[PDB]
Amino acid sequence: EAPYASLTEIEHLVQSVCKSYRETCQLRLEDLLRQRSNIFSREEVTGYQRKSMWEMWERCAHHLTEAIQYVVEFAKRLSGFMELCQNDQIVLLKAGAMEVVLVRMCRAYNADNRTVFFEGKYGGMELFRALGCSELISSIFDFSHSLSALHFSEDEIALYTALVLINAHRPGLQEKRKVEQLQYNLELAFHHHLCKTHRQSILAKLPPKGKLRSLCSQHVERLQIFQHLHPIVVQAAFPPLYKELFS
Amino acid sequence: EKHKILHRLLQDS
Ligand SMILES: C[C@H](CCCC(C)(C)O)[C@H]1CC[C@H]2[C@@H]3CC=C4C[C@@H](O)CC[C@]4(C)[C@H]3CC[C@]12C
Repeated sequence: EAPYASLTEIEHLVQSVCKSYRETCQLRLEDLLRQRSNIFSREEVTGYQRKSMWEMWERCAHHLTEAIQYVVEFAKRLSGFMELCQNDQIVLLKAGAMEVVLVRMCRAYNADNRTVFFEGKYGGMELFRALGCSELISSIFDFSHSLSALHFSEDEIALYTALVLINAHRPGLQEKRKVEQLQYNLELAFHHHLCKTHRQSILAKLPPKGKLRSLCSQHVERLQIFQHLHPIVVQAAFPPLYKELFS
Repeated sequence: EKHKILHRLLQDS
């Protein structure tokens, strides 16, 4: 949204992106952290594992959809995004929404005991057994654990998720150059912030190219397998936005 | 493949 952004423009952009995240982060960090000792009991975990495949799938689809709505709001408030053509807005969100959710998950992940905040308490990956995709779940928790090692600040999460969304490499963009310019300026913002805080060492540690895409592609595959097994449940219960995004 | 909803969300005021 401007060729040759000045230092002042880039400082403003850091502020703007952090504000957009602040207004759309969904879960309050202090709430999440203060509830780390609240963990599902053995009985509660058993409860979850005894749940039907369809019920667990519909719960998880609901909660993901709620998370995705906050990412959409983030995108809408994100400097430059609404200026993009309508096609490219959709291409970026279809590709990036779930990626942003996977990144936002590190805030809700306790590396100490490998638990995630879900339905009011922290639970391990075993909580999700009824989904029937344990290896994918394990991969997702592994990914969260790799992020936990960076110990992002809230401002870092803001600037990094902006870049996860504004990725000029997504196939199907019609005005690639505009996205490349937005991406570059967001990179300048992220790099500026890291430079001032002496945190540019994180750059080398960020998730490898294609990793987020892999996790998302597996999610879609597992959804297709589920949908094949329980087609009426998806029709009757799953949020339409979720189907549009992933089916 | 279907993006009617996403389109509506984006233009939701
Ligand atoms: C790991 C599990 C299972 C995923 C199943 C799959 C891959 C088949 O969709 C998912 C289901 C629900 C997800 C949470 C929904 C919402 C949020 C809030 C957001 O602020 C941060 C991420 C989080 C906690 C999601 C984490 C991943 C969860 C537990």
